[PDB]
Amino acid sequence: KFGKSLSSQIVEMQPEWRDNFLSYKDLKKRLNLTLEQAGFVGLLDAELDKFNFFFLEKEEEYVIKQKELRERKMASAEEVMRVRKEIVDLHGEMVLLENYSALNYTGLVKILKKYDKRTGSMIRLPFVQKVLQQPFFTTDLLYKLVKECEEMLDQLMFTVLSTKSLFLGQKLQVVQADIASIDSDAVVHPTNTDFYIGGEVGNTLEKKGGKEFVEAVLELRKKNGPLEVAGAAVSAGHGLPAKFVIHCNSPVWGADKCEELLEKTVKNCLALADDKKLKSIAFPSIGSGRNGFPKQTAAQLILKAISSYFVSTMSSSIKTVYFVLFDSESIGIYVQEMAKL
Amino acid sequence: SLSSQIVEMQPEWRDNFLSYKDLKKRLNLTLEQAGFVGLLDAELDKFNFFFLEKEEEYVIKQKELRERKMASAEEVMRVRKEIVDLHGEMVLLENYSALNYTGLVKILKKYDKRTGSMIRLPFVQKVLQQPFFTTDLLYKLVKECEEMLDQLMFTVLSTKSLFLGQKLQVVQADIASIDSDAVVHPTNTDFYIGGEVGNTLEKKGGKEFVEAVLELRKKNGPLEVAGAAVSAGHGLPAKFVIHCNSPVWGADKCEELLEKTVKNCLALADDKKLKSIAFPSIGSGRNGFPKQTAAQLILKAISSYFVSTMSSSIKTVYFVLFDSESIGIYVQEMAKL
Amino acid sequence: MRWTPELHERFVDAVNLLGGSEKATPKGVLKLMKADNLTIYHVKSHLQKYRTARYRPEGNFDLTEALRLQLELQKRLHEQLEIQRSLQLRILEH
Amino acid sequence: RMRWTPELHERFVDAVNLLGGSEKATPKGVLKLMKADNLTIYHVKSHLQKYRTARYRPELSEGNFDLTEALRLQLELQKRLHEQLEIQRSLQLRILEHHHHHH
Amino acid sequence: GNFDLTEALRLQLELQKRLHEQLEIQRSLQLRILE
Ligand SMILES: O=P(O)(O)O[C@H]1[C@H](OP(=O)(O)O)[C@@H](OP(=O)(O)O)[C@H](OP(=O)(O)O)[C@@H](OP(=O)(O)O)[C@@H]1OP(=O)(O)O
Ligand SMILES: O=P(O)(O)O[C@H]1[C@H](OP(=O)(O)O)[C@@H](OP(=O)(O)O)[C@H](OP(=O)(O)O)[C@@H](OP(=O)(O)O)[C@@H]1OP(=O)(O)O
Repeated sequence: KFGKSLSSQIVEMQPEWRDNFLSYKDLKKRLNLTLEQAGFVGLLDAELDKFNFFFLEKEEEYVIKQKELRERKMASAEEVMRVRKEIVDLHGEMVLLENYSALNYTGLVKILKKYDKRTGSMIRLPFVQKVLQQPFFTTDLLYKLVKECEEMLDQLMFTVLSTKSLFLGQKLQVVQADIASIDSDAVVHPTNTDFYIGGEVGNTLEKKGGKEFVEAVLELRKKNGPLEVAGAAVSAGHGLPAKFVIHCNSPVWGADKCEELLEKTVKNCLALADDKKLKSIAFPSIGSGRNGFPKQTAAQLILKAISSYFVSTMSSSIKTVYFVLFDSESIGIYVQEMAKL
Repeated sequence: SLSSQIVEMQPEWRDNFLSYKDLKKRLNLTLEQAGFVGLLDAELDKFNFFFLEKEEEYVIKQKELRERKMASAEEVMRVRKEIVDLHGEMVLLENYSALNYTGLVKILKKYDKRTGSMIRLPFVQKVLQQPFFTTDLLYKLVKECEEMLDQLMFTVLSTKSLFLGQKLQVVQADIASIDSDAVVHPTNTDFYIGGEVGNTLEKKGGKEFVEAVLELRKKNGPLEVAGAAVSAGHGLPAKFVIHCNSPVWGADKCEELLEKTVKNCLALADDKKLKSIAFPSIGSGRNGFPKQTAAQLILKAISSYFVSTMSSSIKTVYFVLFDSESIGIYVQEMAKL
Repeated sequence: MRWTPELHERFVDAVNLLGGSEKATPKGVLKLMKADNLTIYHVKSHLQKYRTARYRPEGNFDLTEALRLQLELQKRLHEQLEIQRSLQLRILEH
Repeated sequence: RMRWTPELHERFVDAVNLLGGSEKATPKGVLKLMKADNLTIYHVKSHLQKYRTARYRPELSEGNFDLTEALRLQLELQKRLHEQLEIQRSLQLRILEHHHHHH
Repeated sequence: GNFDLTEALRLQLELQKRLHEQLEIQRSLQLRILE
């Protein structure tokens, strides 16, 4: 299917970039096929020459652009340094003017006292009252200007175990709590084809939820019948703080393409969560334990599937993904593999 | 005083303060009252004129600096955007070359299959000699671009903030390669360096680390149980290495001894005014301590130490762990902190 | 004479309206600012200062930290001057 | 010859600066200043063309959080693709070496 | 026969890498078109 993926990547590119990958009409010519085979190899050489020319042109352009942008980066850093230096200097000068005003006031009070003592009069108080009205004393504007300079310089210069802010814009939290009580929009329940409720997840959901929860599970099984492997279905979270419950049939370790089936299970759960326009989903320990998956393998596969799903679905409404874990080794493995996404 | 204050100032500030010449005038002296008051009013007018001139100048300068700063910010954003776009175009060219090479390989395989020939290998050898699909220089350009972008703007696994602002961080790295000020080395009474931490520390430090350990053993002698001693981090990114003798599980009051071990390591870190310290898995494993028990006791010791030591200079405490179960246990027990 | 950032903003706008920043006339700027009883002399001196000021002739983190320390010292000095002012006024109250 | 590299481009820009502004530099003088082997006036001159065109900046004479996050997302995607392409490079080299030494 | 098994594993890795790179270049062109 290499040709299909190649063409799907081409169609979304700029006209310059298209018609410079090798055409996949060479399969037709190949079919029509040592002299004419030598002509076919000459066609291959023509494709090589096309690649050479295009690549060399783009490479020269990129070299020039990178030297230019490095020069501009150095210039910009120098300019930012100069600007902040000048602003700090202006701040200091304003403070120095304040000190000038205060020091002159002090000396003036001193000389007024000396005058009142020399003559025996009492003019210091009214003279200072008049001095207070002088603009060299009204330093309110200096306070405002210093505050402005300082603001410019400031702008220029349920237990959660582990968090990971994904580069795509979502939050991956390994938490520890009763999954039935966690206020998540969706809660994933791994089950079998016949929708068993014997799971630990199923047990706590049956304890928290009422008879209406079991009735909703039964009605979901009535509507969809058997649940195929890697498939998933959605029921309403009746009697639960969760809005919806997403049941899934996780594959068994050792089956044909069981890892791809686990990835598909995770992706189907996420797709169903987006089908209900939900913003959060809670995943228990899936794959490991009952289904025989080793812990590290299942963790890395699930995290891979989540990341690739969110890569291929930019319109997704899911903002937070919870991982409800109790096994200490599983917690450590999930933290390790989650920090590497 | 006043003159000594005005010495270290620019010329326009000099001869603009209160001239003390009026003292002589005061010594010469209501007619002179009017004369003196007029001189004082002249000084006040001088003050006002100078102050208003400086204020106008400062307003002008602030306007100019604000506009200049906004211009520089626009230029920063433009340069950042353009470098990201160039990085993207270069990655697209790499993908171009890779896709074309893969298509060529597929076509060569199909040709060798249909025609019954064997030219895929020499044709690919020829392809290797072409100007495209020689992306060492392009890779270096992309790497330098990522460097510049990092400037323009070891893995931490979990972080817990204490009440007094200290950071407990479980990280995944080599404990010898961390740049923490102090690195704790669990050992015995004879400063044995054959432990796990011992071997990695020795790999990094070498002869200098071994000499530091030997000199510390000679200066300190036997390392008592729950004791600790500092050595210089010669040949190590760390500044110092705190060797400790963790107690053995099942010994008399081994819990209190482990608590005292951790607190003595922290006290030695504070004696040298260190800002960060790295802890490996202490007590658990070699000394028979179960993992969760040791992790909890160590975390309690750290917490109560920071409670009882208000003048502690330690800001960050690293936990370098390799076992996944140990990492999970420490994460869970920090959640309980 | 008492210039303020708001009046200076209005002044810069009026200068931008009256041709270029260098090819400007204080009388025209005054005609564009018929408020606060501004004079030709004061506006002319302010334009002279503005024209003379707008001319721009044509481990680093250690220096940046030294600059941060300078700013911090200046801020502390400003706060000390503020408490000085309040203290001196309270003395004048006796 | 026509393979312009960062070092050769640096030498070219240095020669241009020796002659003055790129707008007033002469390709013949640049060729005289560059002792690079097998360097023709055609290559020097076409490259001076591309350089002068790239150096022009017309933008000089004329929410931020969402924009910065979109830019950071783009950059992160590009970085991921680059490292994936490096891994693919390694795999291709291994497969080709094994097919060369084992047929 | 371990050599042939290694070669098959490397080919599988190559296909997986191709699919992932396709997804990523798709997302990048998407982000460009949306902005
Ligand atoms: O692009 P490919 O990787 O070569 O995939 C297939 C190839 O199957 P493979 O996945 O095993 O290589 C088909 O051959 P089969 O093994 O299924 O018989 C082949 O031919 P058919 O589907 O007609 O049998 C088909 O087309 P082509 O004849 O052009 O090589 C081609 O896929 P593409 O159409 O994308 O090349
Ligand atoms: O101006 P100061 O740096 O503060 O020091 C004093 C001043 O002290 P006070 O103003 O704080 O009281 C004297 O003031 P009086 O005695 O008039 O109150 C003053 O006058 P005297 O000469 O009568 O002591 C003397 O003046 P001078 O510099 O001429 O000595 C002067 O300076 P000194 O520190 O040298 O004493």
